[PDB]
Formats: sequence, structure tokens, C-alpha cells
Amino acid sequence: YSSAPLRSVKEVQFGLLSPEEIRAISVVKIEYPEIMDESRQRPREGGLNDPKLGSIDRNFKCQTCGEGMAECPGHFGHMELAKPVFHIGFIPKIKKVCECICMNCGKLLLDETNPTMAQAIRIRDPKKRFNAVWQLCKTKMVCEARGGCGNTQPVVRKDGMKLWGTWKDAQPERKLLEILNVFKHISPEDCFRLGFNEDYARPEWMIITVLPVPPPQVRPSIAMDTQGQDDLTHKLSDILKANINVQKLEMDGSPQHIINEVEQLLQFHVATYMDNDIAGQPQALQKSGRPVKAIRARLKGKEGRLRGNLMGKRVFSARTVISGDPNLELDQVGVPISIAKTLSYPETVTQYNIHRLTEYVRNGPNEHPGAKYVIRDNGDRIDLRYHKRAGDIVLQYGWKVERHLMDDDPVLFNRQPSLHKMSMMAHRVKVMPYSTFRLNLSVTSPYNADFDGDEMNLHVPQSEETRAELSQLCAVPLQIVSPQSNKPVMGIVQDTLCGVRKMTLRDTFIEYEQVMNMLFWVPSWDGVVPQ
Amino acid sequence: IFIYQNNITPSANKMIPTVSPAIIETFQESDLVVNITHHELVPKHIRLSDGEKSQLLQRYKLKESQLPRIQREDPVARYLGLKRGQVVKIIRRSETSGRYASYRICL
Amino acid sequence: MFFLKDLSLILTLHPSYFGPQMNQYLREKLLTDVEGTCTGQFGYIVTVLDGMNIDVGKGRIIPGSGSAEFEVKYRAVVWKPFKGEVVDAIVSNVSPIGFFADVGPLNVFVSTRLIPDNLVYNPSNSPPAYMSNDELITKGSKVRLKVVGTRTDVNEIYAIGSIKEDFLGAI
Amino acid sequence: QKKAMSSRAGVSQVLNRYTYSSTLSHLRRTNTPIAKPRQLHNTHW
Amino acid sequence: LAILKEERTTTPYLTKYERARILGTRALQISMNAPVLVDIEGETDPLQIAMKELSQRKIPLVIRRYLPDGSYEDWGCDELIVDN
Amino acid sequence: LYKEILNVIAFDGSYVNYRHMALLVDVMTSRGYLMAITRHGINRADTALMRCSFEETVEILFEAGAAAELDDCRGVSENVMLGQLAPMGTGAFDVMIDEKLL
Amino acid sequence: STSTVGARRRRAVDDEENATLLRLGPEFALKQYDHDGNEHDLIALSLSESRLLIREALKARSRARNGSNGEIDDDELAKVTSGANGVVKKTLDYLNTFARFKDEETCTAVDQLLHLHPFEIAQLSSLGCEDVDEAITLIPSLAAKKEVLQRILDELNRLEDPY
Amino acid sequence: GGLRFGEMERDCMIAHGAAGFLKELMEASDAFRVHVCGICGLMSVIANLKKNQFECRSCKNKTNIYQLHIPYAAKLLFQELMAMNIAPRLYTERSGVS
Amino acid sequence: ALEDIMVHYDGTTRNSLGDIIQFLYGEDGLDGTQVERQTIDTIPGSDKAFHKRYYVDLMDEKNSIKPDVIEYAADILGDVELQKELNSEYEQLVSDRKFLRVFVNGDHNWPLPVNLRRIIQNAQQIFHLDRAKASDLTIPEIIHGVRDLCKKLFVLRGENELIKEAQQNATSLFQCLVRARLATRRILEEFRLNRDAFEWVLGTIEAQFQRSLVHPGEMVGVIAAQSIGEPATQMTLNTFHVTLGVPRLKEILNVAKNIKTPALTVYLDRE
Ligand SMILES: [Zn+2]
Ligand SMILES: [Zn+2]
Ligand SMILES: [Zn+2]
Repeated sequence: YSSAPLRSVKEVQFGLLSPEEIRAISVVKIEYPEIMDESRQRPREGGLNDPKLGSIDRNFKCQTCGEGMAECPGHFGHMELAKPVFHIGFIPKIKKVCECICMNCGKLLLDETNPTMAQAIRIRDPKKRFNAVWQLCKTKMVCEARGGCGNTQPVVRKDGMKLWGTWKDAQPERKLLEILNVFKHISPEDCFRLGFNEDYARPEWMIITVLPVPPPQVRPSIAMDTQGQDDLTHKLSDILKANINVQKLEMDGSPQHIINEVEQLLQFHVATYMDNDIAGQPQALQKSGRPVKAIRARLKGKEGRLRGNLMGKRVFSARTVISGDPNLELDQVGVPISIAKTLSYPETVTQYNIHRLTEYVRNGPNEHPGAKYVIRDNGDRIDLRYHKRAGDIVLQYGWKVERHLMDDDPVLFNRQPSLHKMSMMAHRVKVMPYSTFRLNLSVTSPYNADFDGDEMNLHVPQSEETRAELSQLCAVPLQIVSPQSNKPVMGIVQDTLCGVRKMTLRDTFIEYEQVMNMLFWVPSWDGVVPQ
Repeated sequence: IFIYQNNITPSANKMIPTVSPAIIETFQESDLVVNITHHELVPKHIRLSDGEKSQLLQRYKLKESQLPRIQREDPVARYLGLKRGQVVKIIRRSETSGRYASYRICL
Repeated sequence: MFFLKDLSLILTLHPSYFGPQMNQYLREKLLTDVEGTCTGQFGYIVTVLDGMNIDVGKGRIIPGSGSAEFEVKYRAVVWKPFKGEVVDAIVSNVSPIGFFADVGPLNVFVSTRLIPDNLVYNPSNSPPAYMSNDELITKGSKVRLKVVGTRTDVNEIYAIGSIKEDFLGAI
Repeated sequence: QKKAMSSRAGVSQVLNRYTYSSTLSHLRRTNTPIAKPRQLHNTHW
Repeated sequence: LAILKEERTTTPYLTKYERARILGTRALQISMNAPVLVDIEGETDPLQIAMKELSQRKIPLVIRRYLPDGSYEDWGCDELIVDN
Repeated sequence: LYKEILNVIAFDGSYVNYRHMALLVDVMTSRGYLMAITRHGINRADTALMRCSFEETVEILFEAGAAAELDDCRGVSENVMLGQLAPMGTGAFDVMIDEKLL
Repeated sequence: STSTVGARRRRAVDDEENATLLRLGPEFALKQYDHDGNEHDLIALSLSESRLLIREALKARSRARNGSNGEIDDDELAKVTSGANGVVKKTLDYLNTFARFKDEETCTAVDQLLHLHPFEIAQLSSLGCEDVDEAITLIPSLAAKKEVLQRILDELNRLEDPY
Repeated sequence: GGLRFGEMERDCMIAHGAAGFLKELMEASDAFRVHVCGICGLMSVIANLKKNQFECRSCKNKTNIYQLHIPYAAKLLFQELMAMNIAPRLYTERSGVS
Repeated sequence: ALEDIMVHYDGTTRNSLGDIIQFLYGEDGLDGTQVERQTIDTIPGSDKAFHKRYYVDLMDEKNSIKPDVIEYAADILGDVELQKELNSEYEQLVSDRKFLRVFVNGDHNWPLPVNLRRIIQNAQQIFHLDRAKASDLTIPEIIHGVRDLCKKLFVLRGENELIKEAQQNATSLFQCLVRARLATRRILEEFRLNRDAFEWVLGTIEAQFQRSLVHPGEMVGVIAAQSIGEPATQMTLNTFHVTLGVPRLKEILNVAKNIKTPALTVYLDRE
């Protein structure tokens, strides 16, 4: 339990880290590029990962904010870069910004004075404003003097990770280092003129000064009982090293034009770290050829976090081979004993079911109509298969018990590709023998399955409402009339169909002996043989 | 409402929005040979007093932007001579109810 | 300095207490969570006015479990010292470093460095006091002090102050 | 090997051993680095 | 915000989702050792108990229906006709 | 647009109810013109976390922290991404205990 | 917790110092907002006047709850309607050993009179005062908001209920 | 392992209007308790869960703090975005209205 | 592309922006599940055969309800005040007939909530009616009764007018189907409904309808989204046996600027 009040996110605010903030937040000075080994001795040098950040080895340790591994989200650290760098993905804007602002001064290139500008300036749309604007200011290159110093503005172009431009007979080329300074000067009402926000994201922060170093849960290590370090836990070190050498060239015989040759490297490793799939090829492979997943690679849709881990995750579920059973109510679904003895259901103790539960519990996790876990009010769990008091336990109203799924437990049965509202339907559970999900024939075409090996996924509700929600809207019976084609979507297939035809012909006659065994098979039979 | 035969000069029309409140429109000849509203697919539109409008909004709890739009240079929008801020009620036949009533504001 | 601010509170309520006289239980629980609290944000919550017509409004039922969430909107009497503010309370304790005074639910302390020099801390006297060319201060005696600074704490807001200015001290 | 993954994986596999006709088949197999090629051309006779 | 018990516009009928969830909630509520307002005529599975609590319209609950703009309309389970 | 889509389903014997095609047709149409159901369409309206869950995933976030966007969290997606009940039928309202009637 | 009727949207460090410069916390601006959604002037509560609001609620409370001489007649009404909340006892003794009045009228009077920005109208009432040089000193926010106030200061000790 | 409840499975439930069950991405998978800051909407908070001490220096707070329940995959989404310098602020109250 | 589209408590189909995509889901606010292929009588057939079905003339020896159908057949023949309510009616049906020729095709089969063909067939044997002995309805009974019905087939509910208009609007089509099977002539000569039966059929049409309305909550977008894409997974990439099928849909959803088969059909002029 956490004393802090519980709330739900009702809003999300985006922006860019102001260097001063990253500094603020950091709990690690992060100077060293290694991992730990206090000279082979295992620990965690005050240098990299855990110079107070999160931790490994099942050790509460973590700046006493204990919690050990699970409960402790990560803890950010930082790293003062030797010289300002371009945020790999903003390099586009950083450039379009300059195309719109004057240097040596730092103000817009079109004031209310220019008419076509007024218009652009009124376009209320943080994006289309900065759009229309740039479409104007990318032409004029004379800081016309309102503000002063008409120094001609250069035409900038993209070459790898550097912005360069020409000032003009015949040009004069220079490689813009300088930029940040100009941005800082850019006026506040101007940030806003372009697509920015003075509080959450100021144009300047598109260039990084102090680098935010993410913690362990982010770039976990995988030891072989032997090293084992994550991908990112490297291009952090590659960067770290490309930082060290830089500085050690700016406080010693600094051959001023042989440093830049070493600055471009850091600019790169930091481009890498975040993005490693760009234009100016240089894939930047890890010793072996391995590409090295850039942070942005972990996100690319499908497989990547957003579409891979959030819009859909692996989830109290089971799956095996289907074969239809002609003696199962339309909405049932035969579940192999084995499975029912594996999937449980948290049913709180109540004076209506105490009696049955105390039985199911004694029954243990190995008898079918049994259970496998009892949880007392004291947020702790008893394992019904070990606990020396296994068959002992007398429940307490309010405790919850995890019982084996039983007959008539609503569960979500499905067969993917799931392209229907009907690719998932709630069924009545029927524990049966043999290793397979036994579904009714008429409920075949909705999932669109056959029995040539086809497999089916099953999910088990867990709340009292979760279940209800499953039975009141997803029950197979409710689904019989499909909204997509305003007609049913389950009929009588194969044998039943084929035969129902024969049985109907005027030539088809049946005598008493059978007309009886036939009436018997109809469960609702009124108990009256028709003349 | 000038009806230019083949085309007006770029020097010319650059003198339209120069006489407010009044407003002026330009229509090419070869584009008014057939009344477009007359078409099968073209459903009937209709303007709306800043009264009938300030009503729709209250009646549906709309924030103006939340209303289906229609282009200023829209063939029908021009025909009825709309303006940025005016609403239009569309009334067409529907194989589901008989007649549906949609509205488009003109951006 | 005492105020009457219009606050509100949220209380989750287990379904058990879903009886006929529920309004009652929320109310009484309200009191158990407000009257006596203390936040530098809102000060010292001391008393809830007009009980009878407390406002409960309909509460909503949290989805996971069963509890209901109520946003109780009341009004109460609070008190939170400000800097530069001037008040007077009964002297509560007194050491070599100064003496502590008690203004209402508060305790402001005065430093031997925030008094008029000619008033030195008394050695072996009972109960330990302070002597002036004419004045004498101890537990009982009433003092009017000025609150220099304020430190917000746990469930109590203490502060500091002096009687070095004029019109301050005994009365 | 090296920082040269710019190669082709597939060449050389793990010989099948489910059944005899499985193994034969595996050896008599052909590849083709990537709607018309997949076709069964005449020349294929 | 608000909206009088008057001028209420939404359906006087209970949406399948409302019922489904009401029975939902009230069901776990009961399984949380809550208090019931009917005669467990021998019933023991909460969702049943709640299904009854519905037919006798004795489920103290209110549906606060939201409108796209942000305002709402409160209705009791007692009110809301339960056709379905 | 409708007629053409309809004739594409109907040219296969399959039957779908008006309302469906219409809704699609309508969604493409309403914003003023012909907004395509592509990375260069709906995924480009005033709907950040959302659009980010389809095609341009990362840049969509970049130029979102860039211009400091604020997300309602009114989108079905947002909530799934957050792990909160989304305003979807069942959650398109609130449930409160009336003490009075209780 | 418990939040007030001033829900501002703190979107991503601007709380100047608190001084008798009449710059009370943002939660106590001369303009706070009423529970019914109305605008209402702050609520100044000088001592004694405070002692009443309290005594009154603790009473109409011990009413529906059944549906040095005052030092006692208040210690009792407590151990019945109070959380059982030391803070109040103290705020009641103190508010009763320093209260400058007794009758709901003698208190009405002070207010029907004095009524300056709320904090003052109260400090002047709960703090003994003779000279303006004095009031203007222990209430440094005045100074230029009323010529040397002196009359009023008298009119108080003149209605200064006996003890 | 455990069977995935991928996108398409999401969709359906959403079609069913099966709000809660779907929410239950949380109960059957991720879920996790993170501590946000009432001011800089981040997962900074140094919550030493015992002595209650909460804090978040840099924003120097110990008073306004919230606890939330989100899918760890998502907690991660954010830590990730941050290390790329983008700031996903998490706010518990709408201020923009509508 | 439709995720966030769901019917709202006012009956508006909107999204995560409140932007109205449809004012009444499907242009009627009906849930597809509760709908079946009905045949709007009025529309098809000759003007001759039409009249001989719904036309009633109490001021005429040959075009009046024979007193073997009604219970006041002779005591009703000639009534001027009745023949007027009977005009309102016959004049209506004609307004319909011409209003439906919406469907310039003439095809009178369409998906419509509340299956009236059956609903009446239920009365048929619930009260056992003989194709012999007369009914017992005032002409006002029938005519007037079907008007009172229309009044309760409420979809939208709003207090004001714009709404009350939408009401009539998004309904109409139904009402016509309704009149078509509740014209005095048919209701008495075709399905001899007693006074009782009628009050039942009516009451049911009303009830049924109210259930056939869409539920606010219905995550409509994801629905139609699939409803459309599903019957696509069942098609062939081939455009054999004009660019159609699979690739075409593609072509469209992309809002292609240069389709493979542009082509264009033009019809002659009136004459
Ligand atoms: Zn920690
Ligand atoms: Zn300049
Ligand atoms: Zn913070």
C-alpha cells in the first residue's frame, strides 16, 4: 500500500527537457564509462549504472528507496556533454528555424509590417502557422532594419549531421557550429510565432547540453549466471568515451582544428543512441556487424512498444487444438481437465459460498473440482500445494480464493485472425477429458475454423463484472444475428444440414421404435408422442 | 458578379476585396453552361441566418469546429455564394429513413 | 488571521456502510479526516461550520471494487500564520536560547537574539525566566510577538519571531 | 562475419530428418532472392 | 454543471451496456460482502442476486450519462425502464 | 464515393448494410474534402498518442514534444495505452451511489 | 487531501514570499470563490469573533447530534462533539483567554463599524491598540490608508466588554 | 509464456463495448504502480514506501504527489521518450476543459 | 480510422473530438441487428391495381366497404364526415407513392426495423380470426389509431423544434411502410383484424420499434470498419472474371489521383 492518493491520467503534456531540469532530476553524476568491477570486484562503480540509479542482483539497495527490483521504477542520471549537440530527429526543424530567423541578432525575418506575414501570423494552428511562416522567411535573406543589423542571412543545407550555408561574386562557405546562442536570443513572442511554447518546449532545447541517462529497467543487463550488457548500455558508453577524449583535448595542447574532427564524433554517437537508421548511411554497426537498436527502433510500429506492447499484449489464457462436438449446447466449449486445473478464478469468501469454497480448498490443486491459492486480507498468498497447513485452513469472509475454472464459467473463446466482433465470444465452460477445446459446429463459421489442426485461444474473466460483461454482451446467443449483414451468421453445417434434408422428403418414414428414441433426444420434449 | 468569358487579368481581379463591406465574385463562362445543382447527386443545400445558426449550435451543443465543413471554393458553396462562417443545411434522400438532414459550415 | 475557507474532500466508502443512515457516516468520517489536519497550503483545519446542511452530492461507484466516491463540499474555520503578522499568545516554555509562545493551535519561538539586549536569560530561577531593567518573563506571562518566518511541517506549522521592534512584549 | 551482415542467410541449413522422402526433398531444393516470378513458367517443364 | 430532473432528453430505456455493467458492479459489490436488498431466496452467486436486485428495482445506483460537450443526465436504476 | 465502394462489395455477391459504408464514406468526406484513409489522412487530423499508434509512430511524438501538444485522453487509444477504462459504451458514463435512496 | 474552490491548471515556480504587505497566499486573495459558484470577499475572523463562530457550530452540532467560568462551559461541549482534536481545545482556550468581547452584539457592533482589506478589519479588532503610531506599526499595511483611525481605535476600548 | 492479446483482439472487445473486460491490458499482464509529480508530471518521485517520504527534489516537493496504475510497457514508453529528451508529462486533472 | 466513433447519448455519431460525423447513426438511429428486408407496397404496381387496394369510397355503391367486412358497413355508407378522414388517408398514401419514386429504381425491397408482415401474422392466430364474420372498428378506430402510433415511434427525444424535426425526418420511410399495411382497406378486407387484434398489433409495432433503436455506447466505428473490411478478406486480388475488387477498394481508400480505369458513363438527354 502507498499512502499517496490514487488518480488516473486525464491529460498528457509534451515538451523537451531543459538542460537545467535534467541536471536537477539526476541522481548520478555519471563520469565513468564502465559498469562496476571495483577492479574485478563485483559491485557497481559510482561511475556508470547505479552511481545511485536503479539496481540489479535482488538488492533493496537503490539509494535506500529500497523496494528492490520490483516496485522501484528506474532512476534517471545525466551526463554533461563537452559541447552542444543536435537532437537527431529535430535537426530538420533546427534547420527550418534558422531558415526563418536571422543570425548575429536572432529575430524574425518578417514583422507585422509585411502583409502576407500578418496573415500567417493569424493562422491559429501551432503547426500550420510555423508552416506558412517558413514558406515566407526562407526567401528573404537580408535582416532589414525596426530591429537592426542587416547582415545577409546564409542559405543553409543538410550534409550528414551538420548544417552549412553560403553568404554572397561567388559565395563564401562556412560550417555553422553558434546556433544555440542565436536561438537563446530569439524573442519570446517569437518562440510562439513559430510552433513553440515558452514553458514546455523552447526552440533552443532542440539542442542537447546535458544528456539524460535512462536507468537499468530501461537497458537491463542479462548475466550468464559472465558479462551480458544491453545494447543501449553501450552507445551510452560509446558516447561517454567520445565525450571524455573531447574535453581532454580542450584543456591540453588543443590543436583547435583537430578537435572539431573529434566533435563530429560525439554528435554522431548521440545521433546513433537515439536514431540509427538515417540518410548519410554509415549504419554504425556494433563489433560483429550487429546494427545496434537505436531508441527510436524500439518504438517503430508493430513489434515496437506502441503497436507491439501497448495496443496489444500477451495476456489467465490458454490455447490448444479444436475439434467439434455434436453434443454440446451451441454456447458451450469443452475444456480439457488439465486446463481447468491450471486456470483459476479469484472468488471472494462469502457466507453463500464459504461452505463450497472450504471444500474446493481442501480438495487441493490436483483434484478437478478443486482450487489452488488462498489470499488473506493481509496482502499475502498461501500456496495450496505446499504450505504445511494445506488441508488445514478455515477461511475468513473477505479472503479471496483462487479456484479451478468450473462448468458454466463465462470465458472468452477466440480464433484469429480476429476480424469480427464474432472472432471472440463468451462460452459456457464444460470441463471434459482429452487434450482439446471442444466447440459446437454451428458456431463454426463465426471464428471460421475447421479441425484440420486449427488452434484456439481462451481467456478467463476475473472480476464479478468482467464476467457479467462477458455474458451479457458477448454470449454466443446474443451474437446470432450479425449487424454487418443484418442476417444471422451461424446456421446448420455439414452432417446436420445434409441429413436434415433427407429426413424431410415425403419418402422418409420412421416407425414407433425410432420415433420414440428420437423424441427422447429432444430435451424439451413435452413428453407427448404426436399422432 | 462578373462573368469573364475566357479569363481575367492577374492585374485585374487583384482589386476585388478592395471595396468592403460590399463583396465581389468571379464566374467563368464555360463553367455555368450547366447548372450544377441540377445534378442527380447534388442534394439541396440551404443558407442559415446567424439566427438559424446560433440555434443549431445550441440545439446540438456544438463548438462550431465540431460541425461538418464545406469548402469556400466548393462548386455549390460558390453557387449560393457562401462566406467563411456561414452554415448550410443539406437535405437529401436516404434509403434508410427517407430524408436525412445534414449541416456543413463553410471554412 | 483566522479565516473561513470553502474547501472540499473526497472519501471512498466501502459498500458495507451502504445503509439507510449513510449521509451520517460520511459526515462523521469527514470530521475524522479534516478537523485537526494541517497543511501549509490551507493552514490549520480546526472546525467545520454549519454541520447539519453538509453537502454530499451523488457519489460515483468506482469500477474495479464496489466503493462509492463522494466529493463532500463544506466550509470551515482555519488559521495559518503569515510572516510579518502580529499576534500574542501565552508563553509555553523557556530556555537559554529563548522562549516559546502559544498563539492558538500554534507555537512561535523567540530567540535570545531576537529580543531587546537588556533582557538576559535567568540562570537558576523557578520557573526559568528572563529579566529586564523592569520586566520579567516566565511561563504564565502574556506576550505580543511578530512572526518573522514560518516553517511548514508534519501536521503542525511552527514559526519564529521577535519582540525587538516597538509595542511588543509583555502587556 | 565482421561488421558485414550485408550477406544472405539461408545458404546452408539444418538437413531434415523427419522422414526419408523429407531428406531427399531437402537436398533437391532451390532458392531465389526476392507476382510474375512465383509463376510456373513453361520453361519449368 | 448539471441538468434538472426536468428537460432530461436521453432514452428512458436502459442501454445494454448500462444493464450489463450495473449487474456487473452490483454483482461484485455483493461478492465484496456488501449488503443485499432482496430475499436471497436461496441464491448464492452474486450475479444472480444482482439479477434479482434488478427485477425488483432495488439497486441503489445512478447512471450519470455524459454528453459530448461534457454535461450529464442522472437516472436511477429504478427509473430506467428495463426492456431488453 | 459511397456508390463506388458499395459496387466493390456488391460486385462480389457479399452484402453489407448501408450504415457501414456510409459511416466510412462520411468520415472521409466531412472535414471538407476527400481525406484519405492513410498516413496522409485521418492520421493527420486534430485527433498525439493516438496518431502515434499507426505508421509515423516516433516523429509523431517528436514534433509533439516539440510544439508541446496537450492530449485530452479522449481517444480510445490514449486510454488503452494508459490502462484506464476508455469512454466506450460501458464507460461512456459514471456510476454513483445515491445515499438518499440508499 | 482537501482542495479549495480555486482550481487553476498548474501547467508544468511563482509563489512570492508571504508578508503583511497584504500578500497572503494565492489561496487567500481578496477575491476567493463561493461554493455555489459565486464571487465572495475573503473572510476576516478576528479573535473572539472567532470564539463565537466556533461556540455556535459546536452547539447546533451537539443539537442534531441528539436528534474561567466559560473555560469549563466549553471544555464540556467539546468532549462530546469533538473528535476527542487537542488543537481545538487550545484554539478555544486561547481564543477565550484573549477574546476581546462577549455578546454577539458587542461583536456585531465592532464589525458593523470597522467594515480596508479583510485581514486588517480583523487585526484591528483582535489586537489591543491605543495610538495610530501603534496600530499603523503592528498593522504595517495601513500607514497611508487612513489618516491618523484614532477615533475608531477609541470606539473599540469604549465597547471593550468588561472581564 | 502467455498468449498475446494483440491489437486485433483489442479491437473486437472495443466493438463489443466490453469496456471493463478489455481494461482487465492491465490485470492480465502489465499493470504497475508508478509515482508521478503533481507539478512536473513525471515518474521522478523518490517514494521510500514506509517512512512515507515521497519527495522529488529538482522540483523540491514532498507534499503534492499522486500514485497511478498504468501498463509497465507504458511506464517504459515514457522513460524511453525522456532519454530521447521528449517529456511525457502525466497530469491527473484536466485544466484545458471542453 | 474509425476507432473513436461511437453513438452518443443524444444520438449523434461523433469521435474523440465531438466532431459530428453523423447526426443520427445510419440516418435513422437504428441498430442493424433488428432490421429485415421489407417490401414497401405502395411503390410497385399499376395506378389501377393500387387504387383497388387502398381506395375506400363511402360515397359509392361499388367502392365502399361491403358491410360483410365492417360491423357498421351499412350504417356507414354515405357518411360525409367519415369520407373525409378517409380522404386525408387516401390522399396521404398517394403523397407516399410519389415520394418513394428516393428509389428511382422502383425496387420496393429494403431493410427496415420492426417486421410488420410477421407481427400481424402473430395476431392472425393469437385470436383466431375467421375469413367470414365482420370486424368491429370505427373508420376512426383504424385511421385515427395509426396516427396515434406514429406519435410514439420516437427515436430522438429533444424538447425543442430542430430536434422534433429530426424526429419526423429520420423516421418517415418507416411510417410509409406502416401506412402501407395499416390502410383501412387492407386491415379489414385482407387481414380481418378485430378491434382487439388491432390494439395489439399497434402496441407491438410501437414496442418492437423502441427496442430496434441503436444504444448510446455502441462502438459504431470499429464495427462498420470491420463490417466493411471483413467481406474483403473474402475476395481475390485478381481483377479478372474495369478495375474492381480488392485492388479497387485499395485504389479508393487511397483517394488515388490516377486510377487504372478512369472511364465515364454519360446518358442521352431526356427525349
Ligand atoms: Zn528508487
Ligand atoms: Zn539580425
Ligand atoms: Zn516535480
